[PDB]
Amino acid sequence: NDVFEHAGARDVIRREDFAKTGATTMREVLNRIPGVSAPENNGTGSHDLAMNFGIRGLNPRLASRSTVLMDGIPVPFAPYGQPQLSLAPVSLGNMDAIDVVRGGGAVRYGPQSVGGVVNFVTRAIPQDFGIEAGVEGQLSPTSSQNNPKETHNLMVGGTADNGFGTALLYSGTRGSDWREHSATRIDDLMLKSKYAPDEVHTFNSLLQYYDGEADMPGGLSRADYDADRWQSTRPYDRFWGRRKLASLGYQFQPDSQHKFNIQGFYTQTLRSGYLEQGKRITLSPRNYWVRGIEPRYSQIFMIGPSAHEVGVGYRYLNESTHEMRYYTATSSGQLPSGSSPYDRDTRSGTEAHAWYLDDKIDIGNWTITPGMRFEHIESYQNNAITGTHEEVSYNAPLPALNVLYHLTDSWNLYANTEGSFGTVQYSQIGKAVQSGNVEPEKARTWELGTRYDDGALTAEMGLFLINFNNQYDSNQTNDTVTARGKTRHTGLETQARYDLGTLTPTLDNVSIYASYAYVNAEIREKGDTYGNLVPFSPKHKGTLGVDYKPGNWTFNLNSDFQSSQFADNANTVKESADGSTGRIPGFMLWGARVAYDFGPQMADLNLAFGVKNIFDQDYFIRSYDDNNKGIYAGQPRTLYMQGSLKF
Ligand SMILES: CCCCCCCCCCCC[N+](C)(C)[O-]
Ligand SMILES: CCCCCCCCCCCC[N+](C)(C)[O-]
Ligand SMILES: CCCCCCCCCCCC[N+](C)(C)[O-]
Ligand SMILES: CCCCCCCCCCCC[N+](C)(C)[O-]
Ligand SMILES: CCCCCCCCCCCC[N+](C)(C)[O-]
Ligand SMILES: CCCCCCCCCCCC[N+](C)(C)[O-]
Ligand SMILES: CCCCCCCCCCCC[N+](C)(C)[O-]
Ligand SMILES: CCCCCCCCCCCC[N+](C)(C)[O-]
Ligand SMILES: CCCCCCCCCCCC[N+](C)(C)[O-]
Ligand SMILES: CCCCCCCCCCCC[N+](C)(C)[O-]
Ligand SMILES: CCCCCCCCCCCC[N+](C)(C)[O-]
Ligand SMILES: CCCCCCCCCCCC[N+](C)(C)[O-]
Ligand SMILES: CCCCCCCCCCCC[N+](C)(C)[O-]
Ligand SMILES: CCCCCCCCCCCC[N+](C)(C)[O-]
Ligand SMILES: CCCCCCCCCCCC[N+](C)(C)[O-]
Ligand SMILES: CCCCCCCCCCCC[N+](C)(C)[O-]
Ligand SMILES: [Fe+3]
Ligand SMILES: [Fe+3]
Repeated sequence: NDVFEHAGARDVIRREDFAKTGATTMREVLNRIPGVSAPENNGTGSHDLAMNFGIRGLNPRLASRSTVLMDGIPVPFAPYGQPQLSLAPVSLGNMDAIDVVRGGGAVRYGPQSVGGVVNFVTRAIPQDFGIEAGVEGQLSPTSSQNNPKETHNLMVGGTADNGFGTALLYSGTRGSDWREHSATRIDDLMLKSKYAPDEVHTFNSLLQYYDGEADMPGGLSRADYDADRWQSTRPYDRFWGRRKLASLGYQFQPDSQHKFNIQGFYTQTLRSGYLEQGKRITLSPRNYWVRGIEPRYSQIFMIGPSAHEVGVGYRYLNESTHEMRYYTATSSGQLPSGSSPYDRDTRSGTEAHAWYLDDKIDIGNWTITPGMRFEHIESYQNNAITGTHEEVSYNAPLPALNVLYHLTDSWNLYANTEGSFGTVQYSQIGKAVQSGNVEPEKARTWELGTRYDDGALTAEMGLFLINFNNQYDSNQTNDTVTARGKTRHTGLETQARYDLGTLTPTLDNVSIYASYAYVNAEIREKGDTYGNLVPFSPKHKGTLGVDYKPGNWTFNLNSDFQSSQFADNANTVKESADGSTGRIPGFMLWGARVAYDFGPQMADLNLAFGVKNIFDQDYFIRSYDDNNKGIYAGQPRTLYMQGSLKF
């Protein structure tokens, strides 16, 4: 119930709720959260290794405006210098839950906090041995792509009587989606451990080996799209990479009033691939190394008629990179490789020191949590070809305050203001932008909401306001930084679920639920785009649906819907011939599912068949600045089957 007690916008979706929609990816689960926009694979991330998602209208491309973690470990192969998840070493099949925090935690978590912190919770180590396995297969009947897409997960673990536990988590993907040239292969292997010799000392560890490769469909011009919206006109495009992670943690807790925690992690990441760029085809190998140590201490003490849970923490993180780009002439058939001309050879790095200190105070029905995070960051960029060495160092004080008032025994009110900031990225240390120089990005967020729950009606609603000093794009075609200027994000986020049986035995076990968010993301920067709408930001988005669980059966019906959106800061309504620019329409989709549980006992065998986009409703999205810009056919009627086994 921590979320119910959270002084800010927050939503956690637990594993038992993934399957409801036949969600096989992270994106498909995040999309169902109010205020979260996780678009279909497109642009640089036109495949399943990357992750595209943004909240409250923040650029959703490569989830670069959010602090995304896994069990507290930074997922980005470069948390400060390049937050972009062209490669996302995470998998839905290994998580117990997905915790999204849009407001209320920009103190303990940073740095790219402006767009909420998303924490993926890894499956727990079996209390006393256990096995679980699942698999889904999808087919796109109307698509020309006949290769199916199957994903699978495996969990083998247990805990010895000596307090030692270890779980083997394995998630894998294979197949192609509804687009031609999208064959994928992902293998997510993790070794998780925990050793609690007694009840004061406890150790944990995480070892991961992620390896993947996927063909990228790419966008289509309008002519091609109309001709055959399934095809791919980007034959050379392909992405791949592997991540090796190691994390060791320790916890000392002598009593219920004192807790000390320290964690150290290390990640080595490699992500590259081929890509048609202009008249050249390129191979871009990029390697990253991350090291960080993070001790933190909390103490609970009572001063009079109030309890004070003071929290203090530090974090040292060090990252280094190395990126190169080999090339050939697209004119030739030849695909680039080692021992070909290269035109980019850089090595960047960052060393960050982050300090945070907060104090949760419970006084009567209140719970005030003043907080403070401060970060001193120093990054560099050594260009081996030009020979230049550029360095930057800045500080980021980030005050914050969270108040929560318990209206009643099952209804809260909240308000908060956190500070967030996006570091200056490597890809922009140069600083080639019309507004003078590039970054850092400072932003202040204000929220106000209420959360309600009573075992029959669970609902929530909240308002938000975010001011950003600036925001920079990418434009991969000409290697330049697209400014935009100050932007403001204001809106409302809400959702609810209700047990209709509470109204009549006729609808016993029938539950309805809806989620909605109004988002107004505007560009306040004085100029030519002043007043325009931030790109890829639907003013209206949400879901609705009804679950019916009679006996061992489970019937699900659901809908997704959203309004139109723009593709460029210029807010061009008229589509271009290459289909990269223009207005993107809204749409409403419908999906359904039927599932049965043979003897919940026995072997917890679960079976299920369903459909996505039942009415084969047509729609699309555009990639504006990426090298494979163009129209991307949205997902058409898709059939799928699921299987679950628990021992
Ligand atoms: C790799 C998984 C193979 C699954 C075999 C099942 C075929 C997928 C078709 C799902 C059936 C959907 N439904 C409701 C329309 O019948
Ligand atoms: C317990 C089953 C878990 C399967 C472990 C799968 C191996 C992961 C290693 C990736 C190697 C991929 N490959 C084909 C490129 O060699
Ligand atoms: C290859 C052996 C790994 C040795 C690297 C040295 C680790 C020193 C880092 C301290 C880790 C502290 N702790 C408990 C937070 O994990
Ligand atoms: C007894 C309290 C001391 C524990 C405080 C935790 C250590 C954090 C201090 C690290 C100092 C880092 N550095 C290089 C930036 O000075
Ligand atoms: C127990 C807290 C551990 C904090 C240790 C603080 C690390 C600061 C080390 C600065 C030296 C960095 N380096 C790699 C460039 O040598
Ligand atoms: C031994 C710990 C005492 C060191 C003070 C660090 C607490 C973290 C507070 C962050 C605010 C830092 N400051 C000075 C820039 O305001
Ligand atoms: C039986 C005594 C209960 C104590 C009631 C004390 C109320 C103090 C009001 C706290 C208001 C805090 N603030 C800044 C958020 O408005
Ligand atoms: C209203 C309660 C005060 C909360 C303490 C947090 C500091 C808020 C000050 C940030 C103002 C930022 N700015 C430039 C946008 O005006
Ligand atoms: C039935 C008794 C009515 C009690 C109303 C008292 C609630 C005080 C309202 C201030 C709470 C503000 N907020 C958003 C920070 O929680
Ligand atoms: C009484 C504190 C409750 C928090 C509600 C305060 C919202 C004030 C929002 C105005 C922020 C304006 N701005 C641009 C200067 O940041
Ligand atoms: C069906 C239960 C009726 C309970 C009567 C209590 C009314 C509480 C008001 C609901 C709170 C709604 N919400 C989302 C706006 O916070
Ligand atoms: C003048 C611009 C004002 C914009 C009005 C947009 C707010 C629409 C939000 C309605 C929320 C409805 N509800 C109950 C479903 O949450
Ligand atoms: C007394 C038994 C009659 C039950 C009343 C059935 C109405 C519940 C609605 C069925 C849910 C259908 N589905 C697949 C769309 O979720
Ligand atoms: C006046 C407020 C605007 C309300 C529009 C609400 C969003 C409904 C979702 C858009 C679905 C559009 N359509 C026809 C393509 O399905
Ligand atoms: C249109 C697809 C329908 C397939 C539904 C798949 C669920 C497996 C069938 C469960 C039958 C259970 N049993 C024992 C009650 O007959
Ligand atoms: C090296 C790749 C081999 C991966 C095999 C992974 C095992 C997952 C199998 C899921 C079994 C699902 N179920 C219920 C249908 O039996
Ligand atoms: Fe890129
Ligand atoms: Fe790039």
